[PDB]
Amino acid sequence: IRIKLRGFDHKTLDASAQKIVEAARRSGAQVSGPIPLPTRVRRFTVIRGPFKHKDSREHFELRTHNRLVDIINPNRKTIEQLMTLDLPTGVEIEIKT
Amino acid sequence: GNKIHPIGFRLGITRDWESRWYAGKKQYRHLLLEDQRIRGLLEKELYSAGLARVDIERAADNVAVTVHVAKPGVVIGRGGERIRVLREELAKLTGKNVALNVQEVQNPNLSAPLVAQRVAEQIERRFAVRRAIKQAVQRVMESGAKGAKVIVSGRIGGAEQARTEWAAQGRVPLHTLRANIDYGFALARTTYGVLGVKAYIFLGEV
Amino acid sequence: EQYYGTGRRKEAVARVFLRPGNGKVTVNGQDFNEYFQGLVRAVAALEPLRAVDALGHFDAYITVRGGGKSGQIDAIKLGIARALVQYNPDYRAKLKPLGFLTRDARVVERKKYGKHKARRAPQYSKR
Amino acid sequence: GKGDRRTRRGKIWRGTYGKYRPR
Amino acid sequence: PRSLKKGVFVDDHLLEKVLELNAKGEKRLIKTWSRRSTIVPEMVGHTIAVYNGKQHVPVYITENMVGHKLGEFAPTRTYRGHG
Amino acid sequence: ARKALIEKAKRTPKFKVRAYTRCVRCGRARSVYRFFGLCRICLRELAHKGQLPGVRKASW
RNA sequence: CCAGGCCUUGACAUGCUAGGGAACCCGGGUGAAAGCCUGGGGUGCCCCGCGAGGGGAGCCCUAGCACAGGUGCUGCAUGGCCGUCGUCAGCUCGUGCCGUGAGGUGUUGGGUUAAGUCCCGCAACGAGCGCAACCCCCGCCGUUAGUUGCCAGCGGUUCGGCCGGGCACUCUAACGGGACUGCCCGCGAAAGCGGGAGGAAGGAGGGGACGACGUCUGGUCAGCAUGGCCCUUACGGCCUGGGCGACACACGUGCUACAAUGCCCACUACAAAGCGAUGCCACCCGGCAACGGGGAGCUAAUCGCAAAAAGGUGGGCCCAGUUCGGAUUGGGGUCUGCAACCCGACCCCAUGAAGCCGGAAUCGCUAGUAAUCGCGGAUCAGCCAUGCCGCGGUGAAUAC
Ligand SMILES: [Mg+2]
Ligand SMILES: [Mg+2]
Ligand SMILES: [Mg+2]
Ligand SMILES: [Mg+2]
Ligand SMILES: [Mg+2]
Ligand SMILES: [Mg+2]
Ligand SMILES: [Mg+2]
Ligand SMILES: [Mg+2]
Ligand SMILES: [Mg+2]
Ligand SMILES: [Mg+2]
Ligand SMILES: [Mg+2]
Ligand SMILES: [Mg+2]
Ligand SMILES: [Mg+2]
Ligand SMILES: [Mg+2]
Ligand SMILES: [Mg+2]
Ligand SMILES: [Mg+2]
Ligand SMILES: [Mg+2]
Ligand SMILES: [Mg+2]
Ligand SMILES: [Mg+2]
Ligand SMILES: [Mg+2]
Ligand SMILES: [Mg+2]
Ligand SMILES: [Mg+2]
Ligand SMILES: [Mg+2]
Ligand SMILES: [Mg+2]
Ligand SMILES: [Mg+2]
Ligand SMILES: [Mg+2]
Ligand SMILES: [Mg+2]
Ligand SMILES: [Mg+2]
Ligand SMILES: [Mg+2]
Ligand SMILES: [Mg+2]
Ligand SMILES: [Mg+2]
Ligand SMILES: [Mg+2]
Ligand SMILES: [Mg+2]
Ligand SMILES: [Mg+2]
Ligand SMILES: [Mg+2]
Ligand SMILES: [Mg+2]
Ligand SMILES: [Mg+2]
Ligand SMILES: [Mg+2]
Ligand SMILES: [Mg+2]
Ligand SMILES: [Mg+2]
Ligand SMILES: [Mg+2]
Ligand SMILES: [Mg+2]
Ligand SMILES: [Mg+2]
Ligand SMILES: [Mg+2]
Ligand SMILES: [Mg+2]
Ligand SMILES: [Mg+2]
Ligand SMILES: [Zn+2]
Repeated sequence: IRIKLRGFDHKTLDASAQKIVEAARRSGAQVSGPIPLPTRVRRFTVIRGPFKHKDSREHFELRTHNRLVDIINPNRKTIEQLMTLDLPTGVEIEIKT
Repeated sequence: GNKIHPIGFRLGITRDWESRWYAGKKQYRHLLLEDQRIRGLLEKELYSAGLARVDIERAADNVAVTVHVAKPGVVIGRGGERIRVLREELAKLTGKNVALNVQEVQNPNLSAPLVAQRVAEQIERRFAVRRAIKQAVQRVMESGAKGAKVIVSGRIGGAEQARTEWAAQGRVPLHTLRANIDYGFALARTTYGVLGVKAYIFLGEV
Repeated sequence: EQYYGTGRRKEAVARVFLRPGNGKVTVNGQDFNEYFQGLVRAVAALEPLRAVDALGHFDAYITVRGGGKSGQIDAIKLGIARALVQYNPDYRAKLKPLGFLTRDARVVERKKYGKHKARRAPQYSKR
Repeated sequence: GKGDRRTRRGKIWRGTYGKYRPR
Repeated sequence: PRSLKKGVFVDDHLLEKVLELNAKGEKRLIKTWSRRSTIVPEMVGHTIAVYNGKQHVPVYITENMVGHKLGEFAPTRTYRGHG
Repeated sequence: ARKALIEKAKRTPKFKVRAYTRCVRCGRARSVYRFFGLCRICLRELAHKGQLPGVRKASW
C-alpha cells in the first residue's frame, strides 16, 4: 500500500507527491497524506582558488528531500493506472506493501 | 580577481541545471562522468553547428539529450542522417537508450555562449579585438536585449604586455538575483597563445 | 480544565500544562525540584505565576525537549506565561512590562570559515 | 588531565576506551 | 607491533636463501632489499648486506639480536653533527 | 610524472593498499571527493556551470 | 627527490606496413620487484565451406615509420581561478556648459544615513557599474499534510505511546502572513532624528550569500588550459629501497598545563548537526583493556553511530612539584595493512620530565559575543587531527 517519493528538487517533488496522491484519491479510496520526511544534506566545502589561500572557501550543498504517501484502501483500479503516471525526470519512487 | 560566477550564483532562481536526474551515493559519479564523456563528444562534433545548451535527462538505463543549436540542419543531416550517425556513436559510449533531440535557437544574438564563441573566432582570424567587441554588443542590443557586456583578456594583437579590454551597453546588475543573466565563455587559440572571452547578456528580470 | 502555551528558547521546546490544583509542578515524569536540583536558575522559570499571584493556584504537567537545562528552563518560563494569557486575557497587563510574553531569537551564531569560532579570529604575527 | 590517557577525562579527549574509561 | 595472532614476517625469497645455505653449510654474501623482514633464528652467523636506500650494509647477526627487524641495522641517514 | 600517473591510477595494482583516487576530470591526486569522483577545483567548476545535479550554493 | 635493477612506437591517443594468430584465462624459470626467458588452451561474420584451404575485420601479439611522453624553464608572454586594499563609498558614462589645453562640471555645496542613503540647492540634465532590494538560515503566527514522528483525552497496559484511538501538542517540510517610520507626541523646509504604542519581532530584526572601476608587472606553467624555450636508449617510463618524518639552532600557528572557582572515583541528567549494505553495528559471550567470536535491526524521522560533556548528588585528595602536570623511556599486547626498522594509531604494567602563571614585546572578542564544554563530517585501509568545516550546552565584563 506504500509509496515513497525522492528527488533533488522539492518543487518537482511536491508536484509529483501531490499528483500520485490525487490519482489514488480518484480511483479509490484512502489517501494518508504527503508526509514530508526530513532532508538528508551533504555539504561540500572547498578552498576557492587553485593554490593556497586557505582562509577563503565556498559552501555547496546537496538536498535529497524525502516524501511518503500512504494509499491504504487499495482498489486495484489504482494498481493499473499508477503503472501509467507522468513523474518528471529528477525524481525516484519506491513501492512497498 | 574577485567576481562570482553569475551562472552558479543563480541556480535555483533564474537558471536551471543542465543535468536533471537523481542518483544515490553509489551511482552518482558513474552517470555524471558519462555526461562528461558525452558533452565532450557532442561539443567535439556539434561545435560547427553552433552549440548553445546541452541538456541531459535520466530515469533508469535511458537518457534524453536535448541539444540547443543555431543551425539545426547541420545537426540533423541529410533527411535524418547526421542526427542518426550520432545516435549510434552516442549509444556506443552510453551502452543504453540514447534519445538525441535537436532544438531551435530563436536568435544566436540572445545566446551568450554563441555571442562569445563568435568573437573567439573573429580574433582567431586576426581581426581588430576592440572593434569586434563593440560589434558583438551592438548585435545583441539591436535584438531588443536589455543590456550587454563583453570581455577579452590576453595578448591582444599579439602585444607582449597582456591586456584586458572590455565593452558594455544597457544594464548588467550582477548583484541582482531577480534579474536574468545569460553568461557564456569562449576560449580563443592563436599562434601567440590563448585569449579568453567572457559574455554576459541581460535578457530581463522576473 | 487545562491551559497550554508553547515555550521556546534555543533548541529547547516546552509543552506546558496549567491546571487548577495545589501547586504541584512536573517535568518529564519527575518532580520539578528533582529535575532541576541544584540549578539555582530554576526557581525563576516559575516566575510568571508571581506576575499574577498564581503560586498555589495551578498544577503542571510539562514535557521538555532540546537544548539544555537552562535553555529548557527559559522555554518553560515562557510557556507557563504563554498559557496564563489564554486562561485570562486581562492578564496581558502585568505580563508585557515583565517581557514574559516575548521570546528572544538569541541563538548560537554560525562558525565562520577563516575563524576559530563565530568571531574569534586566528592570532596573527607581522614582523 | 585532558592529556593524561590513564584517566576518564583523558580517554574522552582521545575518543577511545579502556579500563580507565569503560563502555 | 606485528599482530601476534598472525605470523612472524620474513620475505619469502630471503628465508629460502638462508635455508638453502643451511643445508650446504653457510655462508656467501646476501644482497637484499628486505628491511621489512624479521631477523630470524636461522639467520645467526650469516653476513647479510642490507639496502639502506644507498648501500648494501654488511651485518653479522648474533644470538642476541634476533627478534628485531633487519633495517634497524642498516641506517637510512648519514649524520655527523652540525658545526 | 603526469599522464603515466593518471593511467597507472586506474589499473588494478600489485596490492590493494596502493589504491589512490585521481580526479577523473583533470587528474588531480589531492583533494578527491568520492561522491563526485572530482577534485575540489573541478568540483567548483562543474558546479558553478550547473552541470552537477542537485548541487547549489549553501547560504545559512 | 636520491641509490640501485631495468623498458624503446614506449604506461597513454589517433594512423599506416607486414608476421602470428585474433581476442581471454591458467600456471612455469629467474630475479628485490620490474623485466627478461617460457609451457598452456579454442576467433566471430559473410563466405567456395561433406574437402587441403582463403581473407575482411571486432582484438592481442610482434619488426618499423608517424608520433607519443616531460610536475623540464619562463605567473616578466598568457586564459582561468583566487588573495588583497574593502562591505570601504566609491568608480564612470551620454549630452550640454567652462577652459588654448591637460581637465573641470555633474560627483562640490546645506542636512541626513550603515552607504554617491535620501532630501534641499545648483550649468547642469540624465544614464551606468557599486550601496540597498530581490535569494538562504534563524525568531512569531497561519494554511496543508500525520509515519518511521508526536500523545492532550479515554480504555486496555506484561508496566516500554507498548495496543486501541487521535494530529490536538512537540516535530518534519513546503506555500503564505508579518515590519512599513504604517499610527501618536515632538523637533524639522525636506530627507530624517528623540520619544510613545501596538506587536514574537523596531527603525538595516540576528547571521549568511553576495566584493564597483581598478591596485598590488600580487599568487598559481605543480589542478587544468596555453605561446615560446628546452630534452628523446631519456629532463620520458617501469620497479625495489630510501628521502619528503634529518637536528648545534631561530621563528609562526597550535595542544596540554602549572592546579582547590581544582584533580579523582561512583551513581545520575539535558543538545544539535551529521553519518552509515565486504557500512553503522544494538545485544550476548572471552578479555584488566585495545580488541576478538558470536549475532539482531537498518537501502534508514523506523535500526545504528550514541556516552553528549561542562552540569547535578555523594565520597575521597588537603596546598605539597602533590591523587597537580602527563613529556621521556623500559616491558608487554590489540588492530589496519602484502608490509608498521626508518615511520601509524590504540590498550595495559612500570617510569612520572619540564612547568609555581611567563623578559622586551604581542593577539582576539562589543552578546547569546568572548571564555569554557562536548559532538559530527569531509580526506580516509590505518593514521601521526592537538588541523580544518560545522553543531549545540553553559554563558560574561566593558565602551567616559
Ligand atoms: Mg613560429
Ligand atoms: Mg532550587
Ligand atoms: Mg557554541
Ligand atoms: Mg587556519
Ligand atoms: Mg597570515
Ligand atoms: Mg593525573
Ligand atoms: Mg581546562
Ligand atoms: Mg599534463
Ligand atoms: Mg592508501
Ligand atoms: Mg586522494
Ligand atoms: Mg600576473
Ligand atoms: Mg613566481
Ligand atoms: Mg593571472
Ligand atoms: Mg561631458
Ligand atoms: Mg586655466
Ligand atoms: Mg570649446
Ligand atoms: Mg569631460
Ligand atoms: Mg568623487
Ligand atoms: Mg570629479
Ligand atoms: Mg555634503
Ligand atoms: Mg556599508
Ligand atoms: Mg543611488
Ligand atoms: Mg547637482
Ligand atoms: Mg493541523
Ligand atoms: Mg529613527
Ligand atoms: Mg547587495
Ligand atoms: Mg611577479
Ligand atoms: Mg602547466
Ligand atoms: Mg606552457
Ligand atoms: Mg612536507
Ligand atoms: Mg621560542
Ligand atoms: Mg596544534
Ligand atoms: Mg605558541
Ligand atoms: Mg617530580
Ligand atoms: Mg610506521
Ligand atoms: Mg602525579
Ligand atoms: Mg623545577
Ligand atoms: Mg602551589
Ligand atoms: Mg592559566
Ligand atoms: Mg597569562
Ligand atoms: Mg609594554
Ligand atoms: Mg564589531
Ligand atoms: Mg566518516
Ligand atoms: Mg578517521
Ligand atoms: Mg608522531
Ligand atoms: Mg574531533
Ligand atoms: Zn579536478
